[PDB]
Amino acid sequence: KSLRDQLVESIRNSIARNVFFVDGGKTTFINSVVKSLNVNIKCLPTIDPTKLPRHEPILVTVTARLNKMVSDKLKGYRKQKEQWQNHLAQLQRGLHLLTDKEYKPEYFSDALKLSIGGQDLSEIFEELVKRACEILDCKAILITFDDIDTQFDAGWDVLESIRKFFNSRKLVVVATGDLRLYSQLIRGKQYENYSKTLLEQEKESVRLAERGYMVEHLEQQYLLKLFPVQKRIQLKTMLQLVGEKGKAGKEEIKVKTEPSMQDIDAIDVRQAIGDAVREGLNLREGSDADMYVNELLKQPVRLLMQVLQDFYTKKYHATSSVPNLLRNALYGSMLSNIYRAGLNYEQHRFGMDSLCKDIFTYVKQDRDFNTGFYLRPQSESEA
Amino acid sequence: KSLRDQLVESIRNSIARNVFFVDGGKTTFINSVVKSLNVNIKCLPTIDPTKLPRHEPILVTVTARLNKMVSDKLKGYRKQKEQWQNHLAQLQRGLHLLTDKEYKPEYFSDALKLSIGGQDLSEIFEELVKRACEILDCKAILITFDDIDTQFDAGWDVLESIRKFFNSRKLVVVATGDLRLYSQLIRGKQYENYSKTLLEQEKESVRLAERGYMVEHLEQQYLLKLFPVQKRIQLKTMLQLVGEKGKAGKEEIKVKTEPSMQDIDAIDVRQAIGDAVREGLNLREGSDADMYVNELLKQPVRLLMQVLQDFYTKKYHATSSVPNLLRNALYGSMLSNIYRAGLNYEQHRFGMDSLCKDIFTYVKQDRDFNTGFYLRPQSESEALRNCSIYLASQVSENCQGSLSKFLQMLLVGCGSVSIFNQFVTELADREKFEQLISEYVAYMSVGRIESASHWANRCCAVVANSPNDEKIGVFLGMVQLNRKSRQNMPEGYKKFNIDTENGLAKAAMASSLSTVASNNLMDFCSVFNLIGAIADISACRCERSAITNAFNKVIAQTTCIVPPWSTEFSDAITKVEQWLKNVNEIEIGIRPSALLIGKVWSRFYFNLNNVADQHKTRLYRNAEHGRMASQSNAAKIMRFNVLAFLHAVLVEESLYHSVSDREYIGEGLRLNPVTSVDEFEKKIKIIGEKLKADNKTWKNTHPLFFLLISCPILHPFIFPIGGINCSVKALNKETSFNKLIDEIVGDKLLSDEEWDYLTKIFQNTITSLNSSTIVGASYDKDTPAR
Amino acid sequence: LRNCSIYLASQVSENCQGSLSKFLQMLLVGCGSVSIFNQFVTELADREKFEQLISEYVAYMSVGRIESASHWANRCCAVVANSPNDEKIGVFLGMVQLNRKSRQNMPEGYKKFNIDTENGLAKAAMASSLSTVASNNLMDFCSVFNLIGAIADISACRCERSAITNAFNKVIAQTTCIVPPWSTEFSDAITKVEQWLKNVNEIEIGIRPSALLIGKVWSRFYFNLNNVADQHKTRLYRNAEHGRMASQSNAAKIMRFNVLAFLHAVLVEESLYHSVSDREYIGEGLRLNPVTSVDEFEKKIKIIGEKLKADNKTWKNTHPLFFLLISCPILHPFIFPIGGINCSVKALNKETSFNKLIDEIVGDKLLSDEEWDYLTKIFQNTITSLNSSTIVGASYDKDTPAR
Repeated sequence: KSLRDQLVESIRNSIARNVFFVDGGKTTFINSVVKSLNVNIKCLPTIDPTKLPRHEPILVTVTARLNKMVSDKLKGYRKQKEQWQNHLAQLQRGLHLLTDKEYKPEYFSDALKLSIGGQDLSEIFEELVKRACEILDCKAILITFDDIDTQFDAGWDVLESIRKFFNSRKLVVVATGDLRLYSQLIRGKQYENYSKTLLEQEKESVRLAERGYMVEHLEQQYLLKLFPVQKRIQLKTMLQLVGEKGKAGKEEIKVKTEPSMQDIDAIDVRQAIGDAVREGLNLREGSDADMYVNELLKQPVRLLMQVLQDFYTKKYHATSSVPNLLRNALYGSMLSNIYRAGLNYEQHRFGMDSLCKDIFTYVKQDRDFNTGFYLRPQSESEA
Repeated sequence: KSLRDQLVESIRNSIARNVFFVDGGKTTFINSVVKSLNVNIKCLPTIDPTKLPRHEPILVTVTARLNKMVSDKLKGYRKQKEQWQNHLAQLQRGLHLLTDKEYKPEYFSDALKLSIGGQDLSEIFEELVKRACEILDCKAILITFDDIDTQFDAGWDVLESIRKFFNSRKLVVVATGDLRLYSQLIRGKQYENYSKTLLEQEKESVRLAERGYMVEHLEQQYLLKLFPVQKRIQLKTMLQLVGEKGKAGKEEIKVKTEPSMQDIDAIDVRQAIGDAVREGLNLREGSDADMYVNELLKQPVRLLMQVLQDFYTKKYHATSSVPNLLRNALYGSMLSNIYRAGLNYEQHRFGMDSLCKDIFTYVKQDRDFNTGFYLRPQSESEALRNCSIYLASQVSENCQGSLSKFLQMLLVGCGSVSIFNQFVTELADREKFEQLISEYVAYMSVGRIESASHWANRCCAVVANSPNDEKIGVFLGMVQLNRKSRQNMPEGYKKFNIDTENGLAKAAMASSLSTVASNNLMDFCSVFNLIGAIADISACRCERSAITNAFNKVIAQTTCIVPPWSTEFSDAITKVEQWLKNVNEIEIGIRPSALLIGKVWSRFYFNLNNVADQHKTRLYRNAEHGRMASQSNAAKIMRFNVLAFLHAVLVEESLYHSVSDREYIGEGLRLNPVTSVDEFEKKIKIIGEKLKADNKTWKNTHPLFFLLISCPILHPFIFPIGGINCSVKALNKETSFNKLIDEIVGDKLLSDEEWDYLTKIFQNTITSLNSSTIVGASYDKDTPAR
Repeated sequence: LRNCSIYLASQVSENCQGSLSKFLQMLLVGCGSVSIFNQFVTELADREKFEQLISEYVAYMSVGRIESASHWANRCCAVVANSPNDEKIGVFLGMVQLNRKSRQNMPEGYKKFNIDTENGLAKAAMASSLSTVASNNLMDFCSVFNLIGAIADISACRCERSAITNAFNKVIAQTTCIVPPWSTEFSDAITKVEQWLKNVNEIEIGIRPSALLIGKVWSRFYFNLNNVADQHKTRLYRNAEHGRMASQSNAAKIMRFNVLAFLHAVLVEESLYHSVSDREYIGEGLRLNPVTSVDEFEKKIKIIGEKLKADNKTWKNTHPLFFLLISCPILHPFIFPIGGINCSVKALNKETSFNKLIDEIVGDKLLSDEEWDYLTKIFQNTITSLNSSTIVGASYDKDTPAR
């Protein structure tokens, strides 16, 4: 929340690249920022790439949303209009280029028809932004982009749209995601700019090496230019948002455990999770549980919310064992991890025999072999 | 600035290939030159292939731009226009040649319609530019081409246009980037000149050899013609524009840090970077900070500027820690560096746990294993050199104001590598090498550190798992005493019985104790184990009870396995807890730098090598009572081990702790007390006299050394039974040393009666280890006479 | 490669022009390191194995990323030590493994080497020559290679008197280095050294060292070291100390002759190749390496000096590199050691003329006449303990043959 506020101030005191990034839910924070923005800058409905069609330009997407916004602000209460239609028509005409798998020469006369020469869709875009600012009495336009977690390849489309078109002084953009993926994307198409035959021929370690160093150097230089460090938001985690062991608690949350919870019975967050772990673990209130739950809170907020909202939910239902309901939650929470582990998938083969081999396998992958049966959250692998 | 100036003169005095290249903001320089020309030549709008459609001819792009210029110069104020359109139409209809993926016969007649014969758009272009000059009233025109870093495959087409159209007299070309990439481009592009079948047929090494050799021959053959060297631009760097170490400074720049600086408060560039590095890293203004800042200036202007424009701005925001704010900037600045490094990306998983394994990992890609804990950018890897800086910043961030966290770092990050390279490198091939390091990490739980005593007790087994040459249980900083007290052996030498010790000394050596469970379950005694216990107990809290709990846990005999490749304490508790109440309040100013802790570990580890070499051949049947320097016992060995520890502490802290702006150790041959304490005592005397003269305390300066001598768990070891040199020349120095200890600590550690007893029930001192028999030591011969 | 070689030669010259310390650093690091890899390091080397070996080699000496000539000296001393066979005589290519543990019941007055028995400008030079390897048994070797690395380190730091003392400590102090993983009381010496600096920093401006001359110097001097080592593994007799006739040798003679071979190659190649001069004053003679004597080197000196005087040439104008090398205060002590000076009537007369020639070239008398007569029969600037310094491995069972 305060993260959203701070970032809002950062964006506002920016108009006096132009991309702010959100590290990581993230969607919730971004929407909160959007609403907070509603120093005159005009915002637009979010841009969720992963739920946008495969082949269209983020350029056309933004152009259409701008069309809607301007049409509304113009249909309310023209000379702005025809000129805007003019800009829009040139945009559409010199827009084939993006799709075009080949150059027909016929566009040679299109590029010759009468401040750098040509039909630069970027300059058309910049003049469109100028027109929008003038019409809307805004200092700039904010653009938004949702995470590409479900589809991380299209996001490079946003990257390219930025590099070609949002290098304008009237536009600021907000990207969000985990920069690991962005790194693959940069790399992901870095190596394709190589020739296949060359990679075919020089598969010697040395040559592989210099190619990798060049590619990753270039990637680092592109990522920095795209996302200045200051312009990206660090974002607090839930665990940093709650007391580490009681010596903290910056902006507590509080959660509701049973239906009534009239805002005064809301059973903590840390305390509720500690209760759940202790009781579903036959665990007692020692320091061991505290560490288990600290390494339980850092987990993705959606993961924790589902795991602790299916626990107390089924507990309320059962009230009209605690741990059995508890690992009922764990099946759905970490099942992907366990199934990746290759261990028991079927629920009806639980028994006592299967559990022995379950721990036996888990220790074979965490190595250990000395206290792995401790099952302590000690692995580097989050799986 | 002088760069592009000389550039402009060079272009102007060229009309009287015509390709010029700027090696590399590169675009900033090129565009600045662009405006510089605004010898009459017409400049052309900058051309970035990456800002251009994936399928376009630079020919068409240039043609359209030429169109705008000729037209508007002509819409200003006719015969030129229509003939120009004649040239334009000739271009256009001959243009398909560029695009067409096939040859259609219908164009043969088109080529059959009318100065060399044919439909060469090259010439078409040259008379085009001829007419353009005719109109524009310039002796020639410059074409510009932007860096292709974002998509370097585009520049290839510009290249063909180079060979194909820019082979004209009235043309000057300007290109930007890193010619290494262009080399990459052409090297591949030639490969498509080959028949694939050829390639999968003659794939024998010699054949590949001549094939490459020809390829590189052609590569250079091209690059010469495209980019004659006389026309290539050097592009001096910032380090080439800023004083290297003060004997330079050609036209210093000055950049802003806070909002105001009305053109006078601009704090240098070198000076500002030195500030950022030193105070964001606890680096002092020694000789390293400059080299680091130079290795910070060597990086591209954008990265350096952004990292030096973010740090100070967020300083301003926060002020309305320097080490943490500094690591913040480096985090993004080298994220891709780090990300490819596979290092901790989870900002929520930074801690001090991930830090130590981060140091270890870096010390595996950098190789080293000798001073990699120094973390200085010594590696060629331009990604590792800056990861080193970021990791140093993070270590300082973690250790800000934390005595026991500093202890934990020095132990885990530093000694883990020291023990590996000298003790775990005899096993490891490459894949087997990373495996071995993996199980090494697993045994130590490095990065996933449990406790300092845990790491020490693992290190004790590691140390035991190798040394030979008389098989003496007297290692770097440990003494392998006999537990099974059944060995026909002389005088009063015996096993170690902890029950014979009392108060704050029994627990002290029981904590320095190490009882590994290899199979023999040998009980080791190591300065490493005792240091781990001290680090464990030195930042628990101010509580009286949990202090007792940790007291027991550390003193409780804890048993560990070898790596798979081989009522009576309420007084000591009060004393230790008073030492903690001192430490937790005087440590808030500790600002150890990664280099500081690297030096401390290096010096103490090697002093341990010295004390391990020099003390093995000193074990005699009468070596007990340690009166001379030729008499050795487990007690004296461990006392000298702790002495090396504290001497390295004081020396490196006086030398390199960021809180200290000048040296009080003195300019001399810093040597170590190995069989005598003369070095340590003399250095202490000089440091104390310097502190008195400059009106400073051992708390203001040398607070870490102060607290380390102030540890109640260490005091019994300083003057143990059998380890105090009773020679008169030795006695006076040891007496002065005891006086210095009492003065610095502010308290008299040992009573006069205790001191005289030793120098001829004793709590606060070791009384059993002198007669404690060390396994392996023959104790056959006696000390030589004379 | 035909062009890479020329580029490298151009770079080396461009770097080393007018810079004596830079000449030394390059001459050593780029050339002698390669030779060492060849003769001693090639004994392990598959092609991937060889590349791993070369990578480990370069990582060890920080070749390309050298910290200091003294640092590479400490590393290369251990590198050299990690091999020698054939009676395991502690006198290597250009260095000698000193016995650091003086518990060895050996004859006459032979003992360990104590730096405490030595004082001032000789104590410090010998301590810097000391090579304290961190191998395992902690064998403190001594190399003329170690010393020359020290000279390279200290030759072009700056003119500051105090930084002279700092570097003096850093170099002469015990230097520790592990084996590669494949096996006050100096206030006068400091003044002399800084005066030598105040001369060198100003007479070194004309040196134009070529890569060819650099390589040839190493080629002659390394083989001279080879021969000075081969000829003297079987002359360490119980009476071999005192170095009176040509048939008695000791560690002091070893050090003197290693330094002498260094400077002999220096003079020969300077007269032969240095671009500063258009002619060779060495002469059309059978240029030989003085191994068990100084006769060849002294004949060369006399001829070169006489022709310099005939041609109106000074040893600063010609042989400036060699001039400054001979002028080095630290090289002075090894020139006329105790027990390393051949006292034969004919040997004595050539040694005396050699002393006089060196003195005239330098422009100052290194040794007092009492020092000279004592050597021929508290002596600062002179090594006095290495004569009785027992060499690890030398049996010292036999003595000089009679007749």
